[PDB]
This record gives sequence, C-alpha cells and structure tokens, in this order.
Amino acid sequence: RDLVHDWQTNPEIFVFLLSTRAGGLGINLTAADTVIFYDSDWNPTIDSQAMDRAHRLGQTRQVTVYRL
Amino acid sequence: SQSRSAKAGLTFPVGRVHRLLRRGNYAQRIGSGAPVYLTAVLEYLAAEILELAGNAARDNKKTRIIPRHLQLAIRNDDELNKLLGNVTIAQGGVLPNIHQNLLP
Amino acid sequence: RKNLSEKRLEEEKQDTINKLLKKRAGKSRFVKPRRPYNSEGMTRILRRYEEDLFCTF
Amino acid sequence: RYKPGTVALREIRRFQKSTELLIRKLPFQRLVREIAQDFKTDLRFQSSAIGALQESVEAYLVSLFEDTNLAAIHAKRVTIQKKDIKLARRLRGER
Amino acid sequence: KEYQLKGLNWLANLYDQGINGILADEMGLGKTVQSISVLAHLAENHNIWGPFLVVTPASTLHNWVNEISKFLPQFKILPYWGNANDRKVLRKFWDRKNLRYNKNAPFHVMVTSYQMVVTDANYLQKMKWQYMILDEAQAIKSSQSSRWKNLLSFHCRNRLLLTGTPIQNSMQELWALLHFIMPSLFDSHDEFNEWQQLRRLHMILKPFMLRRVKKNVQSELGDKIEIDVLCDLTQRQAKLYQVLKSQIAVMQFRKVCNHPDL
Amino acid sequence: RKETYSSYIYKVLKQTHPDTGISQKSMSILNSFVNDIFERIATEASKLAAYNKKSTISAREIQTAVRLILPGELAKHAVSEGTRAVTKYSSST
DNA sequence: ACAGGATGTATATATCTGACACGTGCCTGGAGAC
DNA sequence: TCTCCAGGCACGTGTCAGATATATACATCCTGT
Repeated sequence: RDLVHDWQTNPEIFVFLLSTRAGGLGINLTAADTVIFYDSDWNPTIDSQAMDRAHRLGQTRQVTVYRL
Repeated sequence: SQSRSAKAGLTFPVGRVHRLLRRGNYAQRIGSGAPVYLTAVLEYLAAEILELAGNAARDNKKTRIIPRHLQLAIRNDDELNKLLGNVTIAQGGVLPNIHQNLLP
Repeated sequence: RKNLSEKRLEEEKQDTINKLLKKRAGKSRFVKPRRPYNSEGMTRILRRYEEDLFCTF
Repeated sequence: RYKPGTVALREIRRFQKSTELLIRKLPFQRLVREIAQDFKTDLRFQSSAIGALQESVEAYLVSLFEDTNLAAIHAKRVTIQKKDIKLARRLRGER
Repeated sequence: KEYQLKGLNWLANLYDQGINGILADEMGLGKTVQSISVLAHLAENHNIWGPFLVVTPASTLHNWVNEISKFLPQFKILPYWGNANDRKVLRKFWDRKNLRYNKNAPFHVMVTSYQMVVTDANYLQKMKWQYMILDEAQAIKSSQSSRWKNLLSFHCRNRLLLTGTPIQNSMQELWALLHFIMPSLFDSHDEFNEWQQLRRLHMILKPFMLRRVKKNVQSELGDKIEIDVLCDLTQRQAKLYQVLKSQIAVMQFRKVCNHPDL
Repeated sequence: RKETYSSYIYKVLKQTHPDTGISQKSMSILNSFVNDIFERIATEASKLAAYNKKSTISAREIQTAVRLILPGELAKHAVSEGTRAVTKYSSST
C-alpha cells in the first residue's frame, strides 16, 4: 500500500525492483518509462502485462524498453 | 536482596514450595532444610525425565516434545517405569511388543 | 429487566464491532550521521587564521 | 495376494504403531449420559471429562487385552475365550 | 467521459438480452472505471445496492479499494483480508441473511482474493450473489485446478470477465472460458475439439467480445520501442556451461546464464 | 494468577536441549508429574513426622521419605544431590 | 506389440496461510528484619 | 508481623513449515489399435 505511494510521491527514488506478477498487475507505475527485463522470457502473456503497469495513462515522456 | 534458589544453586523456587508445604497442613512446624531438599529432589527428577524425553524426541528426528516420546522414555527406562507403574498417560500409546510364537 | 439487559448487551456488541471495523479501516485500509571522533589523553595542535595553539600535557 | 496371517501382522503393527483414538465419540457421549442420568438427572458434562473417560477406558481395555492374551498363550492357544477373560479378571483381583 | 460509455451501453444491451459478456482487451484504458460505471448505471437503472462480489489478486485489491473511495464514495466499502478472527468479524458483518435488493447494508462491495476463497469454499457456498466480477482471470486457465471447481459452484449466474490476455492458446482455456460464460450447453470438450482452420475461428467468438486497441487515441503514453541487448558469455559462464553440458534442466542453463554466484 | 511450573522446566530443558520445544499436553504431563511427586513425598514425610511424637518436619524426615519412595539408584542420586544443595545453602557465609 | 496421449518428475521460482514462536504490562507472594 | 519489589502470569505481536501453484521440457505408463 505505501511502497507504491512512496514510489509515486518521492522523486529521489531511482530503482524499483520487481518480480513478474507481484507488481505488474494493476499497479500504477506512470512515474517511470524504462523497464528492464533481466530474464523475462517465460510467456508473452506475462510480459504483456508487465509493461502495462508502467506504459499507462499519465506518462509524460517517451518509453524506452530494454530487453536483456 | 536475592532469592534462596540462587543461594542453594537451584532453578526451581524455594519460597514457593515452602509456602505450599506451609498451609498444606502436613505439620504445624517446618524446618529450613525441608524446601531446599524437596527442591533439589524435584530438580533431579525433572532433569532426568527431560533428558530421556529429549533423547526420544531426537530419536524420532522431530524437533518438539510429543507425549509419545514421554511414553517411550517412561517405559524404556527400568526404574522410571517402576516409579510410574501406576499412572496412566495422556495420548501416549503402547510400546511395540509381539510375543515370540505369533511370529511364524 | 432481562430484555433491557439483552438489548444493552447487543448494543455494546454492535458498538464494539463497529469500533473494531472503523479502527481496522483507519489503521489498515536519509542523511547519515558522522563517524564518532574521540581523542582522550592525546595532545592537541590547533591552528586558526590569527593565532596558533598547542595544548600539551 | 497374501497368506492369512501376514496382513494381520501388518495391521497389528499399524495399530500398535499409532496413537489415535479408536472409539467413536458420539456413541460414547450418549453412553455416558444414559449411564449418568440414573444417578442424577439433567446433568451437564465437560468435553475434556469425556476425553478423560475415553483415555481411561482405552488404557483399561488394552491392558485387559494384554493379560487376556497372556491367558491365551498360557492355555496353549491363540484365540481368546470367555474363560480367559474371567481368569484375567479373577487374577487381577476384582469380581 | 470516454469512449467506454458506448461499450458499457452495449454491455447493458447484452445484460438486457439475458446472457453474460466478454471483455477481452488489455489493461491500460481504464477497465476499472468502466466497471464502476457499469455498477453505477445498473444501480441507477434497476435500483440495486446489494450483493456485489469482487475477486482480484491482492496486489491491486487495496488499489481498487482506493479508487472506489476516490471515484464513487456513495456506496459502503467492506474489505475481506487478514487473520481468521477478523474474517469471523467480517462474516458477522454480512450475517444478516439479506436477500435480493437492500439499501442500508454493509455488503455493497465485497473484495477478496482467489486463494482463500478456494480455502473457504464451505463459507462461500451460501450467500447467493447477484453480480460477481473476476479481474485478471488468466490464472484459472487450467481446467484441473481446485479453484476452477470452487469457481464452478456459485449461485450468481453472472460471469463478467476482466482479462488482459485471454488468448493464452493452450487448447483448453478457451473451452474453460466459453463454459464459464454459458454454463448450460458447453460441457463436452471432445465435441468442441471436433467442431481452413485459421479463418473458421473468427466468427465463433465474434458477437461476444469487442475489438479495441491502444493505437486509436492520442498517444503520449510513451510509444514503447524495443532495445534487445545482446552480449557474449564470460569465460567462467561458458566454462560452467560446457561443464554441465558435458555432465548431461532449462533453469540450470538460465541460472548460470544469469550469474555464476547462483 | 493461576500458578504452574512452566518456566522452570522450560529453563532446565533449555540448558541441555536448546533447539527443542514442548507441546502443551506434554507441558501438562510434567506439571502433573511434579505435583504428584510433591504430594507423595510430603504426605510420607508428614506420616513419618507423626510416627515419632514429633511436631516438626525437617530435612531428615524428607531424606528418609525419599529413601522410601524412590527406587535405589534414583534414591542414592537424589540424596546425593539434595545433600550437596543443603550444604551449599547452609554454608552461606 | 508399439505409438500416442495421459500423468509424473524435476528444479527452480512464485504467492499465501497455519501453527508455533517471542515480548510486554503489572500484581501478589517472596525476601528481610525482628 | 510489617514492609516491599520483582518474578511470574495474562495477553499482546512475528516467524518459518507447510501447502499450493506455474512452466518446459523429458520420462514413463497404460491402453487401444
């Protein structure tokens, strides 16, 4: 409840770690653009929701997705 | 200041058993060595039972003390069984024993 | 007298349940300090702009 | 398949190997109430009192089965009979 | 206030038809406020404030509670999570045995997760519902799950689905979803396997779902482009790679593809 | 203030088996066992005090009662440990 | 008697509840002097 | 018998053990063809 609030409010936070489905489902992450996938190759359905939590309405800049 | 249990080097209480001896109407006069002697005897008996119970619980490869281990420790030991040959146990079971001719 | 006591007990239970629900809803729904510097029994050499000091023992 | 006598040893090992209760609870509770209302009617009972009665009759019955099986081997037999039970009750002391 | 108004009007049209609908679009355009507008429109139309059920993954349970409080605060919000004593207290909170329409009641919205609903199948067997919503319903894609069995035994007869991607294509979740929408005549999956293959599947599910895409409105969202970064293995990583290749499962490959310290 | 021996046998279990826990039914077994031993030894000491026209219970009566109740190896170890505890307590100087 | 489609296994993860643990406020019986 | 204080109990807060899943192959087993 409050980690997402502290992410969206504070601008000095830099790195937001995540698992696959822990925060890639319905969490508003419009304050960032660059999603970086370490080993997200499990299924396209899981990854299609993964940047859906970030590339959402309210983003004010370009989104650069890096797949490693 | 400090309690009599540390004065006699024990962990069981001394004033508690002195109180329980006092109004337990066993006699109207009670000496000073009576609670420390009873305390030391209870110390040794609880320590022996806990030793055998811990050995049986470790023997089960299971990290708690379950009354099956208490039953195993009570009946495996010789004179602990002699002391406790009257008392029935709660949730303990029966030691495995088959008479020799029933094996074919 | 029993019915009024039962109604008071039901009202107290409902008030306790509502207070528990309200409490559950209201309660559930940096710069880092410097290293410690110590100097005991040690002579001090001190140097300002205009004068120098030497606090010896 | 198994010969008659090996699976009996398997289940006797399983019954000696465990610690669960072997008497159904509700017939025992009904029996306790129906055997207590003659002494005193409209009685109330505690659940752990029923558990104490359970474990007492379990220990009494299994000890009774030890010494009646000892009566069975003493008469050069395997199956227990009623005279083995009467002998065990007499040699225990009670009537 | 968007183009989901005609979509919710069409959903109300199939609701007036008397059968369940399908929403098969990705998250991002506001399916949540669309569902709360569906609830508001049906509460204004048929005048119902009563039994509404919500099953959602727990990461966004508090989130959709939050936007329910921020968007439409006229209803009564009651949660369902935590310890068993709080579960009993909340069970007491809707233990009034209410039926049909109610106005002054605390069960206006009821929010829970999949797994303790699966754990409390005896408690959810009673209290027959009027409208239930499943959000992110890709997790019951297998027909052999016990959660599917507990989700096949309700008394609500309304199967609105909120799924970003129901096109998982494992030959059985399609039959699972069409058996979920119509629970009466879809039962023998061998016959539906029996009943040119690329074209002929277009018209089967067409009147149930609707086709929407992200590239129909103005796009200041970011326009996500891909950078696939490639790099060669180190000598240590290739060394243990050839070592466990010689000793010989895919996760053993990928965990030494990630770090030798694994 | 319902009174029980739980803490004391918790520590004397903890000085020899640190990574071991007690069940509550077992907890009750040790509590009832300690109380039964206390009752048996104390009523035998009172009987032996009433034996000899004596109105006082001292350590000698409890030593005789311990030698009467326990089997032999337990008896000799119990009187050895109790005598050591009594001599520890008496020489508090 | 063999092939084909069912579960079984493995080896990692992941989320999530259950049945134990530990920690704290505060009274009455233990300790001391006599 | 008087004074007294802290050890010990009533009642709170966390921690892994266990259960349950997902997924990508191979492996194997059981049955029908």
